Amino acid sequence: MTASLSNFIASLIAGGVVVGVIAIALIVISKSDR
Amino acid sequence: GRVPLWLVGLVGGFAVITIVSLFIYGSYSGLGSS
Amino acid sequence: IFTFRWLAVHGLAIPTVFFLGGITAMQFIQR
Amino acid sequence: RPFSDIITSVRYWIIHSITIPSLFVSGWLFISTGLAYDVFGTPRPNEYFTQDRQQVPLVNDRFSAKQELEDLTKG
Amino acid sequence: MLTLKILVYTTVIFFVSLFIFGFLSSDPSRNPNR
Amino acid sequence: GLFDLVDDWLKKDRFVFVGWSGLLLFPTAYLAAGGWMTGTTFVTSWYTHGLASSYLEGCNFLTAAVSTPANSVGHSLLLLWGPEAQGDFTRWCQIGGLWTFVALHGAFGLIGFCLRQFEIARLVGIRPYNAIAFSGPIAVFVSVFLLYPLGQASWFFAPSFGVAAIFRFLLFLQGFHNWTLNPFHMMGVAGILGGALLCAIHGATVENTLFEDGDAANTFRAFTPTQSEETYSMVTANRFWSQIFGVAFSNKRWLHFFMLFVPVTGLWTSSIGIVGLALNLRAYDFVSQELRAAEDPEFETFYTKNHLLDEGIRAWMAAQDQPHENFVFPEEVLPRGNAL
Amino acid sequence: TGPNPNKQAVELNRTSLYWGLLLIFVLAVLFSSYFFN
Amino acid sequence: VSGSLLYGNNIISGAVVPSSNAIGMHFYPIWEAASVDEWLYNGGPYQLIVLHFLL
Amino acid sequence: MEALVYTFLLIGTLMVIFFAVFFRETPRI
Amino acid sequence: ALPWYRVHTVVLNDPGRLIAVHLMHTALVAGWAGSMALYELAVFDPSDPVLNPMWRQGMFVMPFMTRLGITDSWGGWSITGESVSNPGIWSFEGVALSHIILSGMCFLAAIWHWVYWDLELFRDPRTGEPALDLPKIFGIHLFLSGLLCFGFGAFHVTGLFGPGIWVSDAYGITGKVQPVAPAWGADGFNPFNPGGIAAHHIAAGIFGIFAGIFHLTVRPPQRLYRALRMGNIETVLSSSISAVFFAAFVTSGTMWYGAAATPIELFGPTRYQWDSGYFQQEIERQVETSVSEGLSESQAWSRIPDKLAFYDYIGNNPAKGGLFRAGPMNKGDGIAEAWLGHPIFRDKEGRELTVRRMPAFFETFPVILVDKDGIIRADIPFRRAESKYSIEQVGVTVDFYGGKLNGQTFKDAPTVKKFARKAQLGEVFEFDRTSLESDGVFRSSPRGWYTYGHANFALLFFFGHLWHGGRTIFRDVFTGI
Amino acid sequence: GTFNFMLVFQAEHNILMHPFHMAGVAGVFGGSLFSAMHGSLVTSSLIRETTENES
Amino acid sequence: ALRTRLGEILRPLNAEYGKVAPGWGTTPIMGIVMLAFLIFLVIILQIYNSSLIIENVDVDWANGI
Amino acid sequence: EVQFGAYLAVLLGTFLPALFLVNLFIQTEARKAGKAGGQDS
Amino acid sequence: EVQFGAYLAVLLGTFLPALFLVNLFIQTEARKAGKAGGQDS
Amino acid sequence: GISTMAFNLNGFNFNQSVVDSQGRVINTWADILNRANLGIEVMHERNAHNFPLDL
Ligand code: CLA
Ligand SMILES: C=Cc1c(C)c2cc3nc(c4c5[nH]c(cc6nc(cc1[nH]2)C(C)=C6CC)c(C)c5C(=O)[C@@H]4C(=O)OC)[C@@H](CCC(=O)OC/C=C(\C)CCC[C@H](C)CCC[C@H](C)CCCC(C)C)[C@@H]3C
Ligand SMILES: CC1=C(/C=C/C(C)=C/C=C/C(C)=C/C=C/C=C(C)/C=C/C=C(C)/C=C/C2=C(C)CCCC2(C)C)C(C)(C)CCC1
Ligand SMILES: CC1=C(/C=C/C(C)=C/C=C/C(C)=C/C=C/C=C(C)/C=C/C=C(C)/C=C/C2=C(C)CCCC2(C)C)C(C)(C)CCC1
Ligand SMILES: [Fe+2]
Repeated sequence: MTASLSNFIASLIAGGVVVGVIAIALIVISKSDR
Repeated sequence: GRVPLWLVGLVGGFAVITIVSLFIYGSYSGLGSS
Repeated sequence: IFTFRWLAVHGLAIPTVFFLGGITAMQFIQR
Repeated sequence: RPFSDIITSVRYWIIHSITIPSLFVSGWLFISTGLAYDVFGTPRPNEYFTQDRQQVPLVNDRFSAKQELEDLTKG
Repeated sequence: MLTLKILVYTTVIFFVSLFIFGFLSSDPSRNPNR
Repeated sequence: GLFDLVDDWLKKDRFVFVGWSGLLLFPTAYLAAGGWMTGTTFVTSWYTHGLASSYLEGCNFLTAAVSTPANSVGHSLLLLWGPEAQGDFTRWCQIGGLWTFVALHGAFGLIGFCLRQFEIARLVGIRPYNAIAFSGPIAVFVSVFLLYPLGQASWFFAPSFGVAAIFRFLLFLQGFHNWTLNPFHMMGVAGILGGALLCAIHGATVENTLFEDGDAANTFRAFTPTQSEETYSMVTANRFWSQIFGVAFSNKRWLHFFMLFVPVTGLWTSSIGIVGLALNLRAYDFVSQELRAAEDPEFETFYTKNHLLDEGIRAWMAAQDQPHENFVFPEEVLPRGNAL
Repeated sequence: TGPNPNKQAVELNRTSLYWGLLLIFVLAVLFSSYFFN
Repeated sequence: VSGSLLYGNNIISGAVVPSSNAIGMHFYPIWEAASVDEWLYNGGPYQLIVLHFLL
Repeated sequence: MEALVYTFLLIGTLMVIFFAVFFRETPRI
Repeated sequence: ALPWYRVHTVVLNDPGRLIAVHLMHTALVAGWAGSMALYELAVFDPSDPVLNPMWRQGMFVMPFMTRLGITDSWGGWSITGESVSNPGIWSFEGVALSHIILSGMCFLAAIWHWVYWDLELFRDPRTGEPALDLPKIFGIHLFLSGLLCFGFGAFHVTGLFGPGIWVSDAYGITGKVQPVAPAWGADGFNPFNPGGIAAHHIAAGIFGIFAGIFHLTVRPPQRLYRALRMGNIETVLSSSISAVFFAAFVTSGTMWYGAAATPIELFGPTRYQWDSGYFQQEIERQVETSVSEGLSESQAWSRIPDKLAFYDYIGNNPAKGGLFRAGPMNKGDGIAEAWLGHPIFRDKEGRELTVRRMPAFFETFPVILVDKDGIIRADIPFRRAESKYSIEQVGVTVDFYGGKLNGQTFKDAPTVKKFARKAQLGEVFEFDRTSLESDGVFRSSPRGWYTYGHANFALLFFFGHLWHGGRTIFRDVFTGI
Repeated sequence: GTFNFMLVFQAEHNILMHPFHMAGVAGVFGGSLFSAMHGSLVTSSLIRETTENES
Repeated sequence: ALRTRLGEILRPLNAEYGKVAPGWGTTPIMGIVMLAFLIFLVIILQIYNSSLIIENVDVDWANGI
Repeated sequence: EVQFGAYLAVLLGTFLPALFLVNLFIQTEARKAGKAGGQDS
Repeated sequence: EVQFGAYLAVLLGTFLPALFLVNLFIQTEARKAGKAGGQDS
Repeated sequence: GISTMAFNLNGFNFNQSVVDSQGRVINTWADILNRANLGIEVMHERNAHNFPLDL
């Protein structure tokens, strides 16, 4: 568990949150706009 | 449709001509002019 | 009002005006 | 709504004469105050060379690039 | 080599006169519609 | 189902098609364009190339560029959180991470665009030839901006995103690899010039064989999109071109397939050549001529003159092109011809 | 064993023949010198 | 400078070398040379071919 | 000796071009 | 009816004849392998494995045989230098002959399967038409391949019931085939750690076996079945092309950059060995330690093996040849005879000038002599009119240490220039330019050739995948809008 | 000879930095682009009047 | 058509064709596995690239012998 | 001077594909003539 | 040692007549298939 | 472009256009182009020239 590994896993989480916010936005609209 | 199209077209043309002219004046007075 | 268009258009236009203002200031910034 | 109808609308220009010039002035002040030099690390016209080094400040190492640049960009 | 010049001067004036008098022979009349 | 109505909204008919491919097309392409825009405006190349490449430093549109990272860094990804930068946006920009940012994001946006073409073709129910045609530019980008630097010492020798930087790349490859002599480049230029030829000749032939479908001199208004009959005489054009050139098309499908085929295969051949160059497997010398010139100082062709030009450009360009090598060439060492 | 129902024929126009001959000859012209070196 | 196939050239290196610099812009047809060998030595065929091609 | 090969290839290409103009498939309507 | 480029599509719905055609392809591949091995054995020279290794002679197939454990030959010699008495069947010749026999048998089987095409096995009882259950065939084949991978990893690499794999030193001086214990740690993913290969194969076996069992049991979902068109063989073709060019890119990358699976002694040094002065640094370190223990400089330099000095030569750089410079490296410089010894350049003030080595990009590089602080001291002037750094104006001498010219020194002007130009590119060696009529031009490794061919093949197969996947997806419309 | 002419033209004249050469490169690249795109669009939308085992 | 002995043995393997499970089946597991594979691949790529430094793993030539 | 193996490469690569294409065209024309009744069988 | 022109003689004299004969046989079979109505045109 | 440059109206010359406060010159991408042009120029027609300028 070096600095590089921590940064790598944190980057994985950043990718996760980006995909998650895109999906949340899609779900909100798609539903409120059948 | 209040403002005629060619009036806003002329205003935009004047603005873009101004901006581009400011660029050549610069090629001449300041950084990059030698 | 905020259709996808409004979005994409504003996301392309706001930085454009910001950068144009910045680039004009530069033309004066003289060594 | 088609573009031309929006462009010729008066209520459009009443929301595009307090937003566009303000943004332009903000972009001007971004570098008029000199913030852009610090944000991006680009050198000012008087920071290319210093009293100590009179040559190009190249990076030679990879995993110590941070410290090398910090030193080069001392003065 | 004067003979070679004579022969080429002929060929050239030959074909050039062919061109000049071919386009003088009522060319605009030569056409799909009449 | 939640997936179904999301898919329905993505394929909604609007001004611009979003589709599933949009999810990675729009952010990646937007980020690549923005990275190029900020790169040619604020960030510099002082610490990687010893140059000034930005509007802030006084470069115009023709000289500003997003330069490749420093050669000291190898083929690293230059991630903002990577060991080379460790956050700290300023040093990331200074060491040249913006080039990798732009390149990777643009490559993924390119993939997204090809997927978008596939999806549009599937939705409209037509054949996907457009994606196959677009495969050419994808191959060129991959071979030149990714494979070539990967085969070389580092990212430093990849082309930089700028107008003058691309010219430097052209001259560098000519000087160091004799790229003009490579047969794959010859195929590429043949394909590109033939594509331009085909475009111009087809446009002229169609526009000059129009039918009498109106009464005004302006022939543009004698056409309607929902038309069944043909607007130009295929027979007359075929006869004209067979009488002038000797061979002419007689099949519109074959004509347009040929128009598709020429530039794409030109680009593919050029990409194969570039992949070859990435490993220094270049078509540089003709051994027989090099010998026969070595054993006799009276033999000369344009080929040997090109070799002399390459040596001159290489020797005079290396010192400033590769500042990390610390090349120092005294005046008596540089090759120069006579008084000039 | 039996007559396969999947056997079709093969065709080639004269224009296709000319294109192929031209391609082969031009490729030979292009690469002959490089092969000779 | 050699540019012919029979003089140790290939398709790529071979060429029709343009006329001599001593001639410059002067017209150099065959009949102005004293011999055909001299005409070939000063690159007359280039002028012939190029003028005919343009016409 | 390769001059013979080059000449043969060029003349063969020219002959192929010749056959594609005067011995073409006649297109009929 | 069928255009020339569409001619092989008759075998699309004849499960039987497909097998026949795939068998024909397999026979051709095996026959090529055997014949190439025989040709290489015919033209091989197992005389000096030190200065004339396999990679120096243009051998392309021999390294792949020697990597997995084939070292002996029926001729009595061994690739590791020693001599073999009564090698078994598994020598180079035995492997080539086995491949040729496999090719012949596959040819016969292909003929049989083409003639007897109408087998009841390739029929659907429910419908009565030819059909293949692709999601089940995939499970069968994947289970088989996982079993094979596990067996190869556990038995033929760990040496439990196998010869092992080729394992070499960090500098390619002493390397030989030996069993490798697996490395079940973070270091297992170190590309240069040979235990990673055994660990990977065992784990990926035990993984693909379970995957195959899953695919044998569980049926596909309907959504995926409709989306991927899992009833059309062409989607299998496109996905397989995808995997194949992925693998080709990976292999080309690992060979170009080097790994435990591409040892130096088999394929030659990599491009990046020369850039960073790998072998030069090792040689300097060894000389420094030999001086530190206490010894004369001549005998300190004479203890450097010839192999190590031969690695530090630019003629062995894979990124140095040309595309159309055919033949092996020996055709480029000649067969290496012996090391000439390390030259030392000194000037009047007794400094230690070093010749700047040419980089890989350049094909012509000027001769420049610099001191310990990187300052020009001497050179060979291009225009000797106002030169102030000529080799004659600044007296420079050479003193060879540890080689054929060990203990010799030269003070003359032309000979110093000759040796400077020679030493501008790596170490100095003696070559035989008459055995093969070696011209004056460099050539490339099997490393470079493999990388080039496989990168181009991968680039083309990306396009192949694109076209075939597009054709699978648009099957119904692929005849006209 | 063509390559030599181009290189010497670059050295003595700076053709690349001339806006007309830029316009020509733009024209040629655009010609190839439009040719490929027009061909793809026309061939993709072709009325179904043939089988699959026929051009 | 031509039932062979082998064919008799291998018949059950090809017996079922076109059978399918309705309603997304086990797709989410495929998604999980694909994502974990992507994580593994980026881990390997960044280790090999020396962009991810881990103790006891030096990407350099080593002395196996 | 030049490599004496190119000769074979150039000549075979010119002749074999050319004869293959000529074969394809000849067999296409022969099948076309056979389909239509006439003096040719 | 041996003449380097034989290679061309031997290889061309082997391949060209062989391809000529293969061409004759293929066109004969194609005409025969065309004459008889069937899946082949 | 070619016709205009035949009469020596060359492309843009942005050589040493960027200067720091002191006066030292900062190279741009155009200066490397000038470097390559110099390399080609001092080598073309090596024996033809006798005087410093190429007029
Ligand atoms: C879909 C759009 C998209 C795509 C494809 C990319 C792609 C990329 N970006 Mg990126 N980016 C995007 C949107 C996108 N970006 C947006 C919107 C922003 C603005 C915030 C950025 C800002 C940005 C920056 C600032 C940088 C990048 C960089 C990169 C590159 C490297 C990324 C990387 O290694 O992380 C890969 C990340 C993942 C694969 C995560 C995926 C999600 C995982 C799989 C979820 C599950 C993980 C789970 C939680 C872990 C479990 C525990 C684990 C132990 C198993 C790559 C080409 C870097 C770069 O190019 O530097 C040169 C860089 O520095 N991006
Ligand atoms: C330099 C030449 C060149 C350019 C600039 C170009 C540009 C374009 N071609 C497109 C399409 C096409 N081009 C085609 C064939 C060809 N295109 C060719 C040559 C070019 N094509 C050639 C030679 C061919 C023949 C095969 C086809 C068949 C198509 C299309 O169907 C498509 C279209 O619809 O056109 C209207 C458009 C879609 C772009 C895109 O992916 O947007 C998405 C944005 C992305 C992917 C981000 C770009 C990221 C890039 C790679 C890196 C960043 C670069 C900076 C932003 C700019 C750097 C500038 C400096 C280098 C000076 C775009 C306008
Ligand atoms: C990178 C990055 C990022 C991003 C960013 C962005 C996204 C940006 C954008 C930006 C932009 C987006 C910008 C833009 C700009 C623009 C401009 C600057 C323009 C200009 C223009 C002009 C100049 C014009 C001209 C012309 C022409 C062209 C033609 C006609 C004429 C005229 C003159 C008009 C982030 C944050 C993530 C972070 C990380 C890094
Ligand atoms: C029947 C039989 C038999 C026999 C067999 C044999 C004898 C075999 C052989 C085989 C062989 C002997 C084979 C061969 C093969 C080869 C191949 C298959 C090749 C190929 C190649 C290629 C294809 C290439 C191509 C190319 C070129 C040309 C150029 C460059 C590029 C490339 C590389 C691509 C036996 C007795 C056993 C048993 C019984 C039965
Ligand atoms: Fe059209």
